[PDB]
Amino acid sequence: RWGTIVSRFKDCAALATLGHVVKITGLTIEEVFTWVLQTEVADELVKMMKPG
RNA sequence: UUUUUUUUUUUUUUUUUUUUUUUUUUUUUUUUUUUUUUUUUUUUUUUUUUUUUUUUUUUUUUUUUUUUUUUUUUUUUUUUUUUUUUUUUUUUUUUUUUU
Repeated sequence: RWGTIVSRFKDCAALATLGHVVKITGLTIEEVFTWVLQTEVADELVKMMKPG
């Protein structure tokens, strides 16, 4: 698995960004989504939260 | 084009640890890096006290003149051929951006 780890979650850095900002603040995920105050960021989050 | 911790094998997280220990203390004594004795200006022969003086003197003044380290005369941008006056310009362009 040395060398092959860079294949996992390739070109998917925004999910890791969301996880890091959830863990580094101590807030729940709903509060992290609540504290967003821009329409562009909210639209990207909505497009990133496709259910299936 | 695609990407976007010059992050990541999994584990881990004191550049901690045999055990025992803790004045880079200690033989016992001792405790002026004091002392023969007796002395105590790194004073003194007696004289003496301007590292003063022959006398005379006293601008490290002076021949007499003189007194811009001025001057042929003419002059007075260390200006000028005329023309000119971004040490601008082919056209097109205008992140020393980009699969």
